[PDB]
Amino acid sequence: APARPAHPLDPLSTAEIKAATNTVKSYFAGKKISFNTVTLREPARKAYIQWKEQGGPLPPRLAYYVILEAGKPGVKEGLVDLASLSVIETRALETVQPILTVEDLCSTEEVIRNDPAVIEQCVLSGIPANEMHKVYCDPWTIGYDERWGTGKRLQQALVYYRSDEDDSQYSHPLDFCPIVDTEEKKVIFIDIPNRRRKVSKHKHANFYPKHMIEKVGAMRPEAPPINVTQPEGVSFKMTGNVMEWSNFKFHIGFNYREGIVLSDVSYNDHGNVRPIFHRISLSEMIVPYGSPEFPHQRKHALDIGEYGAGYMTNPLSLGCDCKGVIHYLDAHFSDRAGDPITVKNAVCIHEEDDGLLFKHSDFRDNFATSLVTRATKLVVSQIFTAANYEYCLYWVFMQDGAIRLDIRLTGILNTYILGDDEEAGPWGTRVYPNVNAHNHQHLFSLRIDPRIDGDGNSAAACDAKSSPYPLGSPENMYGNAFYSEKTTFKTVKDSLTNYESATGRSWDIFNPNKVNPYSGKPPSYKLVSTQCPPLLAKEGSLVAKRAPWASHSVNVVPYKDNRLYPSGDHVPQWSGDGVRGMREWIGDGSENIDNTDILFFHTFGITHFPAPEDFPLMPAEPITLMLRPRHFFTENPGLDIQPSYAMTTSEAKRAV
Amino acid sequence: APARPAHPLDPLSTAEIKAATNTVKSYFAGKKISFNTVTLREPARKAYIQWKEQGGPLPPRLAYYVILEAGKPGVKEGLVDLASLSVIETRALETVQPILTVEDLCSTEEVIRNDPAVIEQCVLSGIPANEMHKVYCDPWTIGYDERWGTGKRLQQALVYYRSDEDDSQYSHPLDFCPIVDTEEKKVIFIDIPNRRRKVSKHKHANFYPKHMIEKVGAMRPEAPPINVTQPEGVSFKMTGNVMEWSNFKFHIGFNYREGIVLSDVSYNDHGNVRPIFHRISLSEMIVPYGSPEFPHQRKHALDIGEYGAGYMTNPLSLGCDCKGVIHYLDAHFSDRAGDPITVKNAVCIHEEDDGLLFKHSDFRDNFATSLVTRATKLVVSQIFTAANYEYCLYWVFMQDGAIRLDIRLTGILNTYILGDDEEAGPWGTRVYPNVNAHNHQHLFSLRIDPRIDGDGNSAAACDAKSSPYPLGSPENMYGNAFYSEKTTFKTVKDSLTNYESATGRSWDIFNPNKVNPYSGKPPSYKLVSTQCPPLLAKEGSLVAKRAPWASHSVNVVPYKDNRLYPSGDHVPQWSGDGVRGMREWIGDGSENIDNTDILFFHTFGITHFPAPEDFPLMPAEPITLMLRPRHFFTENPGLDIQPSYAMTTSEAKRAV
Ligand SMILES: [Zn+2]
Ligand SMILES: [Zn+2]
Repeated sequence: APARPAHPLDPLSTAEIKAATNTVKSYFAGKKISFNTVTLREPARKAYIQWKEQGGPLPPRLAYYVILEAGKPGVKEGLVDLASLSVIETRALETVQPILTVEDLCSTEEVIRNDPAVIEQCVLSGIPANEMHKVYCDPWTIGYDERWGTGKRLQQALVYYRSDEDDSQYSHPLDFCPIVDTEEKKVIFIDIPNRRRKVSKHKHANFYPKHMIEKVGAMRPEAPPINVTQPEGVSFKMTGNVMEWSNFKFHIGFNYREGIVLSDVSYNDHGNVRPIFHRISLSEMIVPYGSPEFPHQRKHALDIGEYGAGYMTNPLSLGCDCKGVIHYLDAHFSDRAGDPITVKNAVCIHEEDDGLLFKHSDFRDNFATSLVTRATKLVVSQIFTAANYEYCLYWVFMQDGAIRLDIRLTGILNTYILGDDEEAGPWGTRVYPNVNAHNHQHLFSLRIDPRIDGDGNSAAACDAKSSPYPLGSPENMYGNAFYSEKTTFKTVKDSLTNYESATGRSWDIFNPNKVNPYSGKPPSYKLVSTQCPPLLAKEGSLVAKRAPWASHSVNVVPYKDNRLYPSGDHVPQWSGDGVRGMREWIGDGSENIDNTDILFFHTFGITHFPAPEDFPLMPAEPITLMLRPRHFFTENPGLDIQPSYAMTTSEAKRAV
Repeated sequence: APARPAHPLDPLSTAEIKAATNTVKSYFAGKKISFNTVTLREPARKAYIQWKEQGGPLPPRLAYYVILEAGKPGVKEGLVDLASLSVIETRALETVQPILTVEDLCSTEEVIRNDPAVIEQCVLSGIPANEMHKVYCDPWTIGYDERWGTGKRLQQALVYYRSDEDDSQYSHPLDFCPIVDTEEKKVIFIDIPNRRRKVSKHKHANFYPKHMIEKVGAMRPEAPPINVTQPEGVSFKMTGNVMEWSNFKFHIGFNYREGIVLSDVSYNDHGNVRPIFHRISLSEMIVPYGSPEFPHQRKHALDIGEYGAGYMTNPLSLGCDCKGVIHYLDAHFSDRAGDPITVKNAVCIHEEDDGLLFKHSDFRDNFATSLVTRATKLVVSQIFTAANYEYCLYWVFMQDGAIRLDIRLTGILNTYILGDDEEAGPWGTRVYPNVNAHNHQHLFSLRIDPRIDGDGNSAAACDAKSSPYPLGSPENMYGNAFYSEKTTFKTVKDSLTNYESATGRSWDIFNPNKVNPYSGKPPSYKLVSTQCPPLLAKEGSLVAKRAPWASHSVNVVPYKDNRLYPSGDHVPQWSGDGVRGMREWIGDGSENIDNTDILFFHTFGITHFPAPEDFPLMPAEPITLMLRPRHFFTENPGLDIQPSYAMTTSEAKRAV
């Protein structure tokens, strides 16, 4: 039996992973099985909390596994109790398909390169059979194809051409789409368009220095350096995966799917350690493309559920992605064979200056009376690559007690071929000759398990509204009166709400069992999110059905153990029909969500209309949302931070 | 005659100011006059452009002045031609009141302190007559009071109490509001509430270290330092007021009213110097409070037009407001006597790291193939104080060609007294015992004079929309189709539009006389603004009438010289009745704004619902909007920037 971790929420160590896989291999003795997922099965919320603050028993270390068996359809999943090295729970799901690992994907390219039918298509497209080594493809989930359901594990290959291995293939997509059987490693069908478009005869749109030197005249001269040094160390303190900074204390976890997982978040309010969130993370996402033409409906990847923000994460060291005195965390997964794999520097932690926290000067002595305090922020981040795109995720903690999620989208646009005399139409943009970048949205589902100042929470929408009384009335004589209308969700159905520019809507997550001694309102953390696009895909569409959580900016359901993934546990190839995930949690919409243990799922993101500026490599596009304490504290929580400058009125006078 | 400036758009030098005032004093020989405003009268748009790019004549240096004459009502304004030292234009406006200078304000406090009636009120409120030196007040424009119109120049004093000079008076407001005659320096009336509330007997809510040490236990220990050094200098180049950075070239101007004014903005697109904006700045603002009770309707200050972001600007040196290798600019105004006054380090310019500009790695060789380029941003900023509040303004230029306006709101909440058994009701929040922070909005009017890739521009609203075709139709089989609906404004009336969350609305400012050779769309800069609150004050209200521009997120009118200030040139005490400012520019809404010289006024800001966290000193609240190039360039404009890391596929292979 492997050693227990330091903390119940720590990810499975490599030893625990081996232990888990050995256990499963034994249980299925004499069966050819392969490992798709071996990850920590977190303790029940209750167990964790009791252990943490009621002297409760240590929760057992459990490992969740997903495997495939040669010749058997679908998958098998279960739990391994590491202490006793045994399978304690197991079941077979023959009509489902699992997340696609790098091994499942890193091999599709070679199979299409060697497929006679694919070769014939390349030849017809203008690439001779002896140049197949110049043909490339990004292996995608087939998403969903009614021609096969989950009856076969499939991938669809978006084909591209490289004139030279160092080229960026995206300026040269081919017009067809092979469909590959993941287990059989072979092409079973190829979607061929009615209107054929042969390879672009243009130069590739490249972005490395040597390419740029040839493209524009030369590179710009290296700019004078901007050095950031922390000579005396950092203010934060890492103890294992536990972080302590500016009164915040939380556990930094990580898994193959969600990537970073922040847990057991609390704030030390001058000795009174107050809980804020039990768990927070990105639980899923979907990038629905808007071209109605076949087979483009199959482009609506749920990167988190179908590839995994953990599995695709970039080793952060080299890129100079994290500037300053960094603290890194590695990630551990399992490979197909059940052996632990490690991706180094998967998460980086650092703190950086963030301008002014607050300031105020008295005009009376010409601002000689003044106090200025600079702000510093705690950043916990990762960068993962979903084939063409790169998602930079930054969890930010601030000195006023706010928590923010900043995402920067970069990488390369998904592209499809465009005929010389073809208009990108209303569905896409011609960002380069013969290149069509299709419209699409980038949507994310933020999962918040709150514990605002303790247990028993509620949620509400807050809308700014003018007084109902008219101009000239005794109640609103000059018609300037306005207030905040708070609608607290009593039932799940009440929470299904969207962002509203008309009222500057924001959402409150509060503890109705307490009151702020000054304001009289319950302590709360307010979600201030504005990049909340409506789901453009029609109701009842493929996209709307497989991502039921995306239809509303906010979804609030009662807490239940293991309610993590909004689009179900096994996303690839699910048609979206059925009661699972968010659709299951919502139920008939009648369960109570007022003053209980609740789960708050927020949908945010952007609607991406490509433009030449995004090609051939896109400048980082920002996305952000934040949670601010409101009525949580009785006053600015950062006033005990040493001002960077401070002069009292009496001091200014005596100073001459 | 004073020496000409280096650049036609430079602010009046101190010598030019003296010259202007001497000239005016002479013209009004034998009259007791005082100077309210002496500032640069910028050259006509045409003149400037012709001079700049057509070998046109140098525009004459002109100074705009506003003066008062003892015994005469209203003001007198005109122009002085500096070259010939003479008044070339002049007129009297007897029914208007001008912007309130620091001199006009710094004296009201003493007049109320010595007023018998005010003293009586203080005594009734619980402050003995011999402690008047402990009574303070923030001198405000009366805003607008139907009892006096513009017939008298008035101020209203928000009264406060300090138990000790080093206290922050805002925890102790008194219940009455004296009304002072600015020219006569005397109290002419006092608004007294029906329900009296005597001074708070609570301790002041203070925020200096000594106060905090007494309040909480002690200050936190100074955190390890975070040093930012630029050992080899900066990449930007300042030539007078002209800035050159990352291909951007623009003129940094500054005046008593708008504060920072960025002009003649262009981008060097590999030798092709392309115009973007002719002028950009904050042209006005309004902070309407939402308590209907008298006399709170008078709280809707237009800080820019009634006090001036220039006049109230903070000398940036000391506070450690600008971190790193800074470049400063001083500001020059005139005092009542016509002598030049200087506020040092009014504007600071610096560049700082801004994370990743872009990145992409190829999963094929496990991300060994990768390119990462860090971003650096150019920041031009100022901080001004409007009595209780501080506004931090940051004009940001980025390496992808985007321009952004970041504002951080800090300082102190406006407060009114609250009775022991009085509820802050729906109009405010009790942020401290006996303290009521009224609801209110912070609204700004961004003024953009575009020249997108040249002359002749248009504007349009862009809305994301689902295909009108239904799910299951040949046109939209799977119902995922969506596009961008562009409504280009033909007439002024068409432009009166608001932000719409339902369509993720954004606005385009484009040049309809050109096309992007790849996308086929006109080059443009897209306004991406989301903090666009609707004006809560009722239609026909005091607030709605004096700030006609605030009713819509966007206002587009034809260009005319001297169309700067949306609420008129002389804002204090204007009732809002009349055809001036934006109401005049809009006219009957029928003038053409399609492919001409246009002016784009954007309303953005926040709706502030106070909470204890904001008191006694508020943590900086963010506000931002940006203008991105879309179809302006033919590809990512920052690709010729040296990557901070780059490894080619062929390089990765040979690297072993
Ligand atoms: Zn995109
Ligand atoms: Zn405010």
